[PDB]
Amino acid sequence: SVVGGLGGYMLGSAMSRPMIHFGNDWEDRYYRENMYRYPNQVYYRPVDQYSNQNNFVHDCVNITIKQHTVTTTTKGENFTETDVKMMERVVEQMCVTQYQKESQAAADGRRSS
Repeated sequence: SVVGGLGGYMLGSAMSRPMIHFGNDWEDRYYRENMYRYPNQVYYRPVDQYSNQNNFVHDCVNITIKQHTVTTTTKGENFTETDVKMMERVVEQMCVTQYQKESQAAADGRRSS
Protein backbone atom coordinates (compact mmCIF):
# COMPACT_ATOMS: atom_id res chain seq x y z
CA SER A 1 0.00 0.00 0.00
CA VAL A 2 1.56 3.33 -1.08
CA VAL A 3 -1.23 5.96 -0.89
CA GLY A 4 -3.06 4.30 -3.83
CA GLY A 5 -0.10 3.07 -5.98
CA LEU A 6 2.50 5.85 -5.97
CA GLY A 7 6.26 6.43 -5.73
CA GLY A 8 6.38 6.91 -1.93
CA TYR A 9 3.68 9.62 -1.64
CA MET A 10 1.40 10.25 1.38
CA LEU A 11 -2.06 11.71 2.08
CA GLY A 12 -2.87 14.25 4.80
CA SER A 13 -6.64 14.59 5.41
CA ALA A 14 -9.78 16.41 4.18
CA MET A 15 -9.18 20.06 3.35
CA SER A 16 -11.57 22.98 2.94
CA ARG A 17 -13.23 23.93 -0.34
CA PRO A 18 -11.46 27.07 -1.69
CA MET A 19 -13.14 30.07 -3.33
CA ILE A 20 -12.13 29.99 -7.00
CA HIS A 21 -13.61 32.69 -9.26
CA PHE A 22 -12.63 32.13 -12.93
CA GLY A 23 -14.49 35.42 -13.68
CA ASN A 24 -16.74 33.45 -16.08
CA ASP A 25 -20.47 32.64 -16.39
CA TRP A 26 -20.25 28.89 -17.11
CA GLU A 27 -17.01 28.19 -15.14
CA ASP A 28 -18.54 29.61 -11.92
CA ARG A 29 -21.48 27.21 -12.17
CA TYR A 30 -19.14 24.43 -13.35
CA TYR A 31 -17.06 24.97 -10.19
CA ARG A 32 -20.23 25.12 -8.06
CA GLU A 33 -21.49 21.76 -9.49
CA ASN A 34 -18.24 19.84 -8.64
CA MET A 35 -17.00 21.80 -5.55
CA TYR A 36 -17.79 18.57 -3.55
CA ARG A 37 -16.80 16.13 -6.37
CA TYR A 38 -13.24 17.57 -6.42
CA PRO A 39 -10.60 15.89 -4.32
CA ASN A 40 -11.02 17.25 -0.78
CA GLN A 41 -7.53 15.76 -0.08
CA VAL A 42 -4.23 15.96 -2.01
CA TYR A 43 -1.23 13.61 -2.31
CA TYR A 44 2.34 14.84 -1.87
CA ARG A 45 5.93 13.64 -1.56
CA PRO A 46 7.84 14.81 1.53
CA VAL A 47 9.00 18.47 1.28
CA ASP A 48 12.24 17.32 3.08
CA GLN A 49 13.55 16.14 -0.34
CA TYR A 50 12.23 19.15 -2.35
CA SER A 51 13.97 22.34 -3.44
CA ASN A 52 11.09 24.88 -3.32
CA GLN A 53 7.38 24.74 -2.67
CA ASN A 54 7.06 25.14 -6.50
CA ASN A 55 8.09 21.60 -7.59
CA PHE A 56 6.18 20.19 -4.58
CA VAL A 57 3.01 21.99 -5.80
CA HIS A 58 3.70 21.02 -9.48
CA ASP A 59 3.69 17.33 -8.57
CA CYS A 60 1.14 17.58 -5.69
CA VAL A 61 -1.35 19.03 -8.12
CA ASN A 62 -0.30 16.69 -10.94
CA ILE A 63 -0.29 13.41 -8.94
CA THR A 64 -3.68 14.33 -7.47
CA ILE A 65 -4.83 15.03 -11.08
CA LYS A 66 -3.67 11.54 -12.15
CA GLN A 67 -4.93 9.64 -9.06
CA HIS A 68 -8.31 11.30 -8.53
CA THR A 69 -8.89 11.25 -12.32
CA VAL A 70 -8.24 7.54 -12.80
CA THR A 71 -9.46 6.10 -9.45
CA THR A 72 -12.87 7.91 -9.53
CA THR A 73 -14.36 6.81 -12.93
CA THR A 74 -15.54 3.84 -10.81
CA LYS A 75 -18.39 6.21 -9.78
CA GLY A 76 -18.52 7.37 -13.44
CA GLU A 77 -16.34 10.45 -12.65
CA ASN A 78 -15.10 11.52 -16.04
CA PHE A 79 -13.08 14.69 -15.52
CA THR A 80 -12.27 16.09 -18.97
CA GLU A 81 -9.78 18.92 -19.66
CA THR A 82 -12.50 21.24 -18.33
CA ASP A 83 -12.64 19.58 -14.88
CA VAL A 84 -8.85 18.94 -14.97
CA LYS A 85 -8.15 22.67 -15.61
CA MET A 86 -10.31 23.44 -12.53
CA MET A 87 -8.51 20.74 -10.47
CA GLU A 88 -5.20 22.48 -11.46
CA ARG A 89 -6.44 25.45 -9.39
CA VAL A 90 -8.63 23.70 -6.77
CA VAL A 91 -5.83 21.28 -5.87
CA GLU A 92 -3.23 24.11 -6.01
CA GLN A 93 -5.11 26.22 -3.42
CA MET A 94 -5.45 23.12 -1.22
CA CYS A 95 -1.79 22.05 -1.84
CA VAL A 96 -0.41 25.49 -0.77
CA THR A 97 -2.14 24.93 2.60
CA GLN A 98 -0.99 21.22 2.45
CA TYR A 99 2.72 22.22 2.42
CA GLN A 100 1.93 24.58 5.35
CA LYS A 101 0.85 21.38 7.21
CA GLU A 102 3.52 18.86 6.10
CA SER A 103 6.48 21.28 6.10
CA GLN A 104 5.59 21.67 9.83
CA ALA A 105 7.49 18.47 10.80
CA ALA A 106 9.68 18.35 7.64
CA ALA A 107 10.94 21.67 6.12
CA ASP A 108 9.56 24.03 8.78
CA GLY A 109 12.88 23.96 10.56
CA ARG A 110 15.18 23.06 7.72
CA ARG A 111 14.32 25.83 5.29
CA SER A 112 16.30 28.30 7.47
CA SER A 113 12.80 29.68 7.99
